[PDB]
Amino acid sequence: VISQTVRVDIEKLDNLMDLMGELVIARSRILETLKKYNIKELDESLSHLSRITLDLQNVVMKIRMVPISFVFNRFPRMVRDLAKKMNKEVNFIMRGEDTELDRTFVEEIGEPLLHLLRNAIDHGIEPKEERIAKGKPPIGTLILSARHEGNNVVIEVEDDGRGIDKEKIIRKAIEKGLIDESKAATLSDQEILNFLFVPGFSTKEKVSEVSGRGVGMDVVKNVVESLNGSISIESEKDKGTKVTIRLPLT
Amino acid sequence: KKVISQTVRVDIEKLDNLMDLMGELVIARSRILETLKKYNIKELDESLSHLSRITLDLQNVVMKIRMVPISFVFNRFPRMVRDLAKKMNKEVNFIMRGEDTELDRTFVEEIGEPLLHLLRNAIDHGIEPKEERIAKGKPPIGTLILSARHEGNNVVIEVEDDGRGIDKEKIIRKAIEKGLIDESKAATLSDQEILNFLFVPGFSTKEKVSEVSGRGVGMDVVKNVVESLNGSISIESEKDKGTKVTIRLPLT
Ligand SMILES: Nc1ncnc2c1ncn2[C@@H]1O[C@H](COP(=O)(O)OP(=O)(O)CP(=O)(O)O)[C@@H](O)[C@H]1O
Ligand SMILES: Nc1ncnc2c1ncn2[C@@H]1O[C@H](COP(=O)(O)OP(=O)(O)O)[C@@H](O)[C@H]1O
Repeated sequence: VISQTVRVDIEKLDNLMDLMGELVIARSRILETLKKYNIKELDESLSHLSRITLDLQNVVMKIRMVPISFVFNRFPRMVRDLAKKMNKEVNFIMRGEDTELDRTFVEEIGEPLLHLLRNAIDHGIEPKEERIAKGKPPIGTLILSARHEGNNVVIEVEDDGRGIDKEKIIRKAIEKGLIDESKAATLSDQEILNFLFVPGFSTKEKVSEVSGRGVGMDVVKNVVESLNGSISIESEKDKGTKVTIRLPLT
Repeated sequence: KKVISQTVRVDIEKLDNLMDLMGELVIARSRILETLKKYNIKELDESLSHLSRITLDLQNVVMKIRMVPISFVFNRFPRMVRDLAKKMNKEVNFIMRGEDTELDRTFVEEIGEPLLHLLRNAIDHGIEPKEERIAKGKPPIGTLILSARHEGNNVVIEVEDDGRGIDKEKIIRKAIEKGLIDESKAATLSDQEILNFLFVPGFSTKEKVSEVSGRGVGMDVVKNVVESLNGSISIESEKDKGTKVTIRLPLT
């Protein structure tokens, strides 16, 4: 009878990934050197080596896999704290905590999600008294969801709050040389909302920028795109807002 | 700034797949050089040297992670002992030392039953009943000691009891009956040579040898398991002192 599986520490995985990278580099310089030769079974000897390195890396990536709980678990308290600090009442729900990602993806996607969450609590959800007056459920609900679907990983943040004012976006868009009135009426809903990812889409204020990349919504897309992922927004007045983030799953 | 997470853990099911692939990786290197012999191309060797450097460096730390302390088998022993000790009605004072000494995981589950066997031995044939024990002027309390430690590049596992010891003469005379040796040859035998008869496949038993199995319970298969890990096993037994079995396993 047997007792199972084993704990390691980062430094080893760190040391492992370093050599993995060096292995990739070395394999590439070999293929470049012998690229001039056209020998038949030399190709198969090289292709075999590549196949090994790939399958070797492919296993490493399966070790890299990590539950998104590492980040999600930090949230319910922060959402709780943010809610009362901003004088709001929110019912916060997490779904798909078990969904597993590459370790790199998880320790990147953390801050952008926290941002989107704060956005929902701050600008999204109306004060309780306003919700009751409009016929909406007294307490706003906030859903952070992560699912394995297709060959991608889909993370969604959804709220039933105010929603986003598209006209305010369009007017600001024209306010500083982006479009005019004519090419404004030709815009789909999503590409209107896509203005929010423009660097410093300004109703806010200038920022002096140190040590980082940026401050707000333009950074979310930046992080997502650094992971070769995708992002867009759905919203309409007095119904709610949903941000969808898709990440390539390997 | 980034966001912090924690430390991880993983299974061995694909951890052995690393070694398997990396063991298959060094093969892929040589196969290239060998196909570089047929057509004679030598200017690459600087790049193929790093591959050996990397694979080795890779091979080391890939296996350097799978070292786990020995308490993941040792801690299931003490009540696997006390229950069969009373099963044979004998008292055993079980003591484990060096439980925090570590070795490869793929070893510890294949070293498990052999260790259990040596323990089962020491209880049964090793430790004599208390009446016989107090009649032998020995302390009435039977003390069985399981031990593990670092020594050089090897891990030393020791199962030591204080029992009747092993009758070396019974071994010699049994060996003479089987025609392995005779009195002339037996007179020159060292204690190691004598005890090594216990590792002879059809020696220490009266029953199972010819057409029964390839798999049997005995000290013969215990040795095979040890050197299936490319290790070494040794026995030391003084008479009425006790029996001390030693297993040494490699590292790198
Ligand atoms: N869930 C949501 N519902 C309503 N409006 C939202 C929203 N998410 C963002 N917005 C709007 O988009 C504009 C910009 O968001 P951005 O993320 O760049 O701002 P911010 O960095 O100022 C967040 P904070 O309040 O956390 O400082 C907001 O100022 C708000 O008017
Ligand atoms: N710790 C020990 N003390 C005394 N005798 C032992 C010890 N271990 C093994 N022996 C002797 O070695 C013989 C072979 O044991 P083994 O090969 O394990 O199978 P079995 O225990 O079924 O005989 C036993 O008959 C026993 O007399």
